[PDB]
Amino acid sequence: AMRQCAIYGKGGIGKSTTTQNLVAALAEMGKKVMIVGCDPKADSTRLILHSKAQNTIMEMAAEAGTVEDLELEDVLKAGYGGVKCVESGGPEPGVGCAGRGVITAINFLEEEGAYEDDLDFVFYDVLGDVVCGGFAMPIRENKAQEIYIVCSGEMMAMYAANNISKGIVKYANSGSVRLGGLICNSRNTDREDELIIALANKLGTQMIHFVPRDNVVQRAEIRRMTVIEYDPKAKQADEYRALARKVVDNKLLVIPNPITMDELEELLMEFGIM
Amino acid sequence: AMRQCAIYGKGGIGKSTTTQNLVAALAEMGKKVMIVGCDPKADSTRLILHSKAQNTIMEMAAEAGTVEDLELEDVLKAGYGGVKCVESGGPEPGVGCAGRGVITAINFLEEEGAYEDDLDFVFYDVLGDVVCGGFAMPIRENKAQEIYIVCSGEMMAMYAANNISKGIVKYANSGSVRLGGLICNSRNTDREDELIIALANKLGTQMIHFVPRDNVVQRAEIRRMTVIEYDPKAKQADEYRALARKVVDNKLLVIPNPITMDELEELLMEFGIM
Amino acid sequence: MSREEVESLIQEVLEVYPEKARKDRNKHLAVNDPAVTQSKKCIISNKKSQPGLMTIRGCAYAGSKGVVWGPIKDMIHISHGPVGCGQYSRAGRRNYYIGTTGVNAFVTMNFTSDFQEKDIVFGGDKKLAKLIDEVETLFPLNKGISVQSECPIGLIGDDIESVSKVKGAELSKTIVPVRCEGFRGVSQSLGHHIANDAVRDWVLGKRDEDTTFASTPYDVAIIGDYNIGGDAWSSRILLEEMGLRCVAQWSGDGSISEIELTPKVKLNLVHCYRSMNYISRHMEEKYGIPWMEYNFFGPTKTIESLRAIAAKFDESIQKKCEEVIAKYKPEWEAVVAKYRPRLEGKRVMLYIGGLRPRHVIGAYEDLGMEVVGTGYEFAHNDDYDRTMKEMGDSTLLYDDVTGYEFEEFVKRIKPDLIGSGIKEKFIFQKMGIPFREMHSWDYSGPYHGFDGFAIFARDMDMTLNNPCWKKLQAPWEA
Amino acid sequence: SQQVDKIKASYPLFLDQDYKDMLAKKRDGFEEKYPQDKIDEVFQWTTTKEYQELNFQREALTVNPAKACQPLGAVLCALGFEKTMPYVHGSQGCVAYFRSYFNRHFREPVSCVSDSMTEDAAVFGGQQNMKDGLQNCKATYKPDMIAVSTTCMAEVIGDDLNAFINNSKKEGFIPDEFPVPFAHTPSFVGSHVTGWDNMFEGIARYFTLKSMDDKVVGSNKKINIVPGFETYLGNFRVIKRMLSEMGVGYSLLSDPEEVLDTPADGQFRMYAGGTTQEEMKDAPNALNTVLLQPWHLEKTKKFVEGTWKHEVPKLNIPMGLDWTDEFLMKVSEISGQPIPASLTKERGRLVDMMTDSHTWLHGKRFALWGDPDFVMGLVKFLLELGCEPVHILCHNGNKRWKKAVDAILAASPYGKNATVYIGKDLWHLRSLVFTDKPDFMIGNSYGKFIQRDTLHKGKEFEVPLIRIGFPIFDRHHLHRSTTLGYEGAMQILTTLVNSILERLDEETRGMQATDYNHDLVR
Ligand SMILES: Nc1ncnc2c1ncn2[C@@H]1O[C@H](COP(=O)(O)OP(=O)(O)O)[C@@H](O)[C@H]1O
Ligand SMILES: Nc1ncnc2c1ncn2[C@@H]1O[C@H](COP(=O)(O)OP(=O)(O)O)[C@@H](O)[C@H]1O
Ligand code: ICS
Ligand code: CLF
Ligand code: SF4
Ligand code: ALF
Ligand code: ALF
Ligand SMILES: [Fe+3]
Ligand SMILES: [Mg+2]
Ligand SMILES: [Mg+2]
Repeated sequence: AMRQCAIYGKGGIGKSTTTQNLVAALAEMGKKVMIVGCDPKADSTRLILHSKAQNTIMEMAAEAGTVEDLELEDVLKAGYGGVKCVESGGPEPGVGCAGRGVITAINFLEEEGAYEDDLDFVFYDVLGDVVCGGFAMPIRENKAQEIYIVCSGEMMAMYAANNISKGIVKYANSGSVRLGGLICNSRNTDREDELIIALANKLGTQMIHFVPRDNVVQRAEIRRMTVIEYDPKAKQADEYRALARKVVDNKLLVIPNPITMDELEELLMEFGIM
Repeated sequence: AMRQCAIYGKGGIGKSTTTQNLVAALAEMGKKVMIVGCDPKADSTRLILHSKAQNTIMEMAAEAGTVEDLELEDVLKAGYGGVKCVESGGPEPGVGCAGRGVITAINFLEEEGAYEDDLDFVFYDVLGDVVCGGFAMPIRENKAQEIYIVCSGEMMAMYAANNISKGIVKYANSGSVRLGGLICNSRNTDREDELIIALANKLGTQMIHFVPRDNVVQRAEIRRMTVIEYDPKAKQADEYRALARKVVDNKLLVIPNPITMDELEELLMEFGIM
Repeated sequence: MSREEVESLIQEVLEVYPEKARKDRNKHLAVNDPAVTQSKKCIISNKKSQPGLMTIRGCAYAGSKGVVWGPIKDMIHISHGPVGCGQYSRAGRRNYYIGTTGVNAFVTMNFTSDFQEKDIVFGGDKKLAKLIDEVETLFPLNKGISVQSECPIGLIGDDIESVSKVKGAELSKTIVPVRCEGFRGVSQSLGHHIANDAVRDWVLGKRDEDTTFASTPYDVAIIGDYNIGGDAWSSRILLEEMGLRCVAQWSGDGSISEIELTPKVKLNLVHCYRSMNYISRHMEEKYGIPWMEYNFFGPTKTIESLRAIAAKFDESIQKKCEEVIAKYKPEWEAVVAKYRPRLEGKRVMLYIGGLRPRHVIGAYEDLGMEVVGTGYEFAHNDDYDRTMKEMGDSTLLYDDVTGYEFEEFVKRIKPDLIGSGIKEKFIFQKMGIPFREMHSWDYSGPYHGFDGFAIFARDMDMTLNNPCWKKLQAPWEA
Repeated sequence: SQQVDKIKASYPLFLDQDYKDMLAKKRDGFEEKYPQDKIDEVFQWTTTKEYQELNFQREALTVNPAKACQPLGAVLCALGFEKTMPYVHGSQGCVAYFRSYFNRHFREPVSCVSDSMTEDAAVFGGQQNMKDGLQNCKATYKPDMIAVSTTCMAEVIGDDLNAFINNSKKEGFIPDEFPVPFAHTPSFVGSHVTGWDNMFEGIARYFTLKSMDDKVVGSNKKINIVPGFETYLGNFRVIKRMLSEMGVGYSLLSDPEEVLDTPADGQFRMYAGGTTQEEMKDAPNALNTVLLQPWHLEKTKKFVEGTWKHEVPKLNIPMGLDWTDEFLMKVSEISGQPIPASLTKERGRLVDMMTDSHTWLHGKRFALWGDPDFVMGLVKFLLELGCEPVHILCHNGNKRWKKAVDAILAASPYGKNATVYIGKDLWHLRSLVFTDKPDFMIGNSYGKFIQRDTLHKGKEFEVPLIRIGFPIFDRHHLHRSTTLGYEGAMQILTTLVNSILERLDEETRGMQATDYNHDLVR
């Protein structure tokens, strides 16, 4: 096994929380999963660890000098379901260079084992603004083999998904990484499912699942814990379980086919009104 | 005159659309307003230009060779209500450096006049993920003097606002930039008004306005234009006009006072439940 | 040697290139034609270098720190960024200066921030502030500080301007931030421009409200002379003997004080137009100081330039110029009588940077040599317009020449002497052609004035007529 | 004025009376220079203990470092392969500086290319630059292999070398079978020796990682030799000579000796003999791999031990007597070849020279600096000679190397007055040689300024410099010297003893003052 996936999408579309809930659903299923947060803000592994992870790779390397002096134990922590959680460090906003930090953190993880273990899934939660190659690092040769893009009915999410596919193309051509499918996070747009399925078809990919917009996730996140852990009986927990099952059983992996601005505009005009 | 404001906030919170609607309302008030998009995604001026303008600074500098062979009229355009729109170019996701592109665009605009006009307002719409010093360029010494943060009831949004205030602290100590206030674009959280009010009080700033979540904004954005142009008699248009009047009459410019992680956790554990 | 032969050689050399590279490189090779001063003569310059072709151009950091700012003595110049950039640039240029190095002169030393991973990831503004504090602590007698940026500084958006402003206000020191990131521009020329802009913005206007300086009707400033081997001193002795009072030297054996005193002079004698025309024009537009170009390479050019300079003042200066020319005439007459027979009719090809490929032609002609080919690394079209009137008919002009192009041109033309930099010296010595370093004067000099013309003639004779060139071929071969 | 018969260059031209007067007038009129008394006071202060403590309290400012960036070492490693072009993906100024540095050290042509990434490539990435540069370089200079390094600009923005090269091959810019090994060499990590390590690891992984199925250790009955960052051609020459004299089959990987010593015969050879692709491909079949410089070949050692399954011996650099003995004994153990009588005679002659010069060498105090392995071997040889290496400096050293050198020093009675400094530059060393004055200092050309500084404090405080290391810019053809083995030990011994004797002869040349000790026989 040892399947490596990378979660991309528009900023604020919910890649982090959806990824954490999916990983928890895998953990309840007996899968050994490890999350890696490729974000300057260390908010991608809070739900599993029930707290903000202060032992980030880049910050601990800065405290101890060079990342070579670091060790995996000082930064690798376990959480709900035995899910190992690693977080890349990052500067405070508006200073430094976070992409270089993500590159260094991923290289440090690759050298000091981490991936070479009995994990079944390795997830890379990436930020919504991939502004440099440092945040495309999880899409390099021996890294995440599947890419899941979290989208929504709002037009801006569609355009962000198209842009991210444009960026993915250059790594998919030169490597084995493929776009596994689109994940739809509901935002109460009019024709959500129609727009998402049409955009997936135009991109040449599929919609893995439709995660509804429910207020339970806010309550679960306020408690610093996953929805499946907060309310296993809830409907959203069932939706996350179904999303996990569909993700595990996904076999469609294609090179994205990006569409220009005019094609997206006409698709949105046809599928987004009334 | 010659006021200068920047727009920051959590990614996907609605900085671009709120900025465009504010600008349209100000232009309806007979003001002369300029907007600069500091996002590699050239989407900050669409609703005014009614099109995804391809005359971004960076790609046209590429077409013209060096930045030294670039002319202001080549990349500067007018939109609805006489609003001047300039877009900073950027690479496709996962390659290059967008912070450098923002630096180059801002420096080019400063060198070739641009703001040396009679314009009342200059807005800087910045991306959600401020990961380097390039995206804090609008916050330098002779740039935007007041910063508005668009947020919502989600705690990742308020953590993003706290981090952005942490970033603003350094540029406010070394300059004259100040935090004008917090704009709230509702995402139908349970206790949204109280939560954002408490966050503003903790940060030492104020609630400048509240923007209800209305699908009229999405419908207008499908038609490549703002709510003011789509429906001048809509209630959302009235709210945007009220927000524009508030920012015109705003006078509380305060250095941010960032809070710790535990303080934020208590803030939404007391103000986010029930 | 005819036009058609040179054009055929150009096409034959370009034949090896790919289509895009050939199409670009065809525009940078030309055959000289006098009475034609424009960019129409199939020669364009100041363009992007074609990737992977072994260019000789440097970076904007080299053009700012290594050229314009580095020779300033009583100033500490900090290579802000990773180590290496300032290590290769350390003491590689021969901008001569007088001073006690390490206490009141810092030209030879190498100050850097030595960026690590954490400096890139978390920024280096606080490190820059601490560095400035340590510089002030350990080197009290410094009269200023400049911060020369490198590539990561410009990429990660470090605010060196704010740090410079705050630390200068706190310590009452002049701190000049230079945004000379290497990837900026296409060559050292943008470094020249950025350095001139920094001079104008942070140093030039310091003495604007000060009138304590005693002006003289004979105040001149030497602009664009960096004292390579003592060239600025050789020019200055002539100018001061002929009657003027050289207030400033830009920027060789020069201090920050004379840079600030330059706005008080009557005339600006510009030697390197390419690197300093920006500040010359700025001073002309702001303080109304006329600027004129001059050439001090060889007796003919230096006599003509001295007369042209003296024409700008009263008749006493012209009389003194006549006396100084008469005094120095027999010396260069003896030099030419000694060395011209040994060097008559020899053909020279040159490839230097922005000014010297056309300025040294007069000195070579005064020795009986003909320059049958010349080229620039980073010159603009005004430099080529000036060059086209100085260079011979049907002679090769090259812009940003590649290693392959230069090798093929030298193989076909078969010159007697080549004047270029360190990166071609051993290439062309291997092929058996005498080589002269025209950047550092092969660790000799000066070459300005008559005192420099003597050394120039001696070095040309020494290299051209060395017996080693007669022994390249082993006797048991043909 | 110039006499036509006797032409004076800048020295001594500018010591003339007219030049002296003009310079004095200029300084007094327009320089605003501090009074000479203030300058003398400040200098005397700079040569003190209080200034030394202030200088050693530095944490952000680096003055006169002794190290370069990784792509320089990557280029040096790439130059050691047959018909290989070094290709630095990034900005052209870096490549210009690398070529100037190596040209000034070796006085040889140095070929390296860049894709000339600019502001546009900085913003949009340099993949188009990679494609165009690879195609242009292959078309023009016709190499058999292009080895790609990186500039700090490309490392910051995270340019993917693998993806860019794969896209260049897949779009037809270069043949799919053409070898383009790559290495990421960030200039803000390590130093030039780290770049050498990274480049060699990249080339080895390019040629060996996929074809590991059919390889058997010891098949070709050879020993792989990895020399690391080396700038003395005599070192390669002596290693090859010693192995050949011993009748040992060897494969010296990354051999730049031929390309850096091309004959001048009227023809320019851009490529000379180097390590072939067949040698690199057959390297896993060797009996074992020996690392000449194990303190900057950590990544290479890890790759060789993990992939090729070679048990790399724990050998020091073969510098001096003891370590050359261990190197030869280990090579004999690995290959089964007895050590010949020629090497025994050479060792005996080295011992004889040591015995002859011990009286002059004994007790001398040396400051020294350089790369980790070179510094370690020099300290070992100095302890063998009976000298005292008082100041040991290594800018690009680490805690483990410092511990190793401290253990070496503690094993000898001559290491009692020795201190090892890591992360210190040559301003620190200038303070040290002013405070704790040694007899000599062994280092590159950058030490000459330090010597000048000492001479300003007085002729009795001057610390002469012995030019051993990299780079050496103010002397000619010193790169042909040998440092490794018995031959290198003899050369270093001769240099040290004759430097001591030159200094003693200079100090006793004053007639009627000190010439009573101007001995003809020494
Ligand atoms: N399906 C959903 N329904 C309602 N709210 C959601 C949903 N998914 C995420 N959220 C909200 O989004 C917030 C976190 O956003 P975040 O995960 O940082 O966005 P992204 O990861 O998409 O950039 C949480 O507070 C949560 O309440
Ligand atoms: N007040 C609002 N009412 C309804 N929808 C909104 C509102 N504000 C934003 N949106 C939706 O959210 C999306 C925000 O996208 P954008 O403005 O690009 O976010 P940001 O610029 O903050 O990353 C838009 O597609 C818009 O349809
Ligand atoms: S400054 Fe320029 S490349 Fe005008 S960067 Fe270069 S010491 Fe050259 S032809 Mo080295 S434009 Fe000076 C020059 Fe000329 S360093 Fe010197 S010789 S007269
Ligand atoms: S084009 Fe110019 S010289 Fe090059 S880096 Fe850029 S400013 Fe500098 Fe610097 S440390 Fe080494 S030499 Fe470079 S790879 Fe970076
Ligand atoms: S855009 Fe990426 S590479 Fe460029 S400065 Fe920001 S984090 Fe660094
Ligand atoms: F997951 Al984010 F901004 F924190 F897109
Ligand atoms: F997602 Al944005 F500006 F378009 F933060
Ligand atoms: Fe040589
Ligand atoms: Mg997230
Ligand atoms: Mg936006």
